[PDB]
Amino acid sequence: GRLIYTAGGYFRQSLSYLEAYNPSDGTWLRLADLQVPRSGLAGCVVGGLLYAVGGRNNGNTDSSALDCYNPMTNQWSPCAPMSVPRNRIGVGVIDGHIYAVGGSHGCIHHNSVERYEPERDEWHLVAPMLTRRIGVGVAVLNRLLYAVGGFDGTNRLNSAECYYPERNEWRMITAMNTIRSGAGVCVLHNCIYAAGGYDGQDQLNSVERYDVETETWTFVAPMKHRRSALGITVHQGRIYVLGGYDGHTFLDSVECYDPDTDTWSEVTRMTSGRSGVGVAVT
Ligand SMILES: CCOP(=O)(CC(=O)Nc1ccc(S(=O)(=O)N(CC(N)=O)c2ccc(N(CC(N)=O)S(=O)(=O)c3ccc(OC)cc3)c3ccccc23)cc1)OCC
Repeated sequence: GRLIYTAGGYFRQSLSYLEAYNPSDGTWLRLADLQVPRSGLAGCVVGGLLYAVGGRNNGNTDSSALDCYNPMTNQWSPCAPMSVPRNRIGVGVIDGHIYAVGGSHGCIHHNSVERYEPERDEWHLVAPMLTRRIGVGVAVLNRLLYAVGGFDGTNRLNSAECYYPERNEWRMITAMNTIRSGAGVCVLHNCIYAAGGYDGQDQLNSVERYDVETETWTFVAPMKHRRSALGITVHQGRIYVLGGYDGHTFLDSVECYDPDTDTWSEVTRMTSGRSGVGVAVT
């Protein structure tokens, strides 16, 4: 029985909350705070350890930090920092290694990507992306890392591209129907989902599914609450989006997508509304 973990976030200030949610019984656990409050970070899991990557402390400062959380010890532990601060970062995991994709340091918009080895507490740059991307969605599919949407410092993007680890190179893939920075991007039943985000003028509630075989993006059921900078994860075959910003409110709503019925239902509320959380399941 795995939990949904939500790290950090933002409401008025950068937060240090670490909370876990149980879809079996609707309960929320309060876990050990982060050492430094952060928003705009990303979460991931490797070997049953929770990792919190990048973001910003909002002195106000973009983070190159990597911190590890052990659910068994309920303790945070610092790791090797990344080569560069990465606010509004995307991450994915390939064979127990963490890819940090894009993000920002001040006005710098990264296209660089570095890879973390837990077994060595070491980071190494890999091939840079074709596009600078901050607020980028990241999904791992078929041992390929996909980087979806974001902002390149000039335009919001509907483009997407693909990293080939054995070849260490990136190719553009089919663009999305909608422009999206700060979307929720995950993988479910062999498709990439892109939920929400910001299209340049408003926060979106549309949801597109990328089907690899056909190389097409098709819309599916939209969310109840439009949102960007949302947390997202997959748990027992359904999608969960957590919090985010809808243009005026910092949401505490958690919506759950069932792909068998193509429905979104609100399933719980966070203990407080927040944006820019890092989210992971273990
Ligand atoms: C000028 C008229 O005023 P306005 O109301 C209209 C407006 O532009 N809304 C708006 C437009 C586009 C986006 S975004 O999601 O796409 N995005 C930009 C990007 N380039 O990626 C992002 C913005 C902020 C982030 N956060 C962490 C951080 N380190 O920043 S946060 O969650 O904690 C946050 C904090 C404050 C806030 O607002 C009060 C909203 C959110 C993001 C974190 C991850 C990914 C993308 C983020 C968000 C809001 O807002 C003025 C302040």
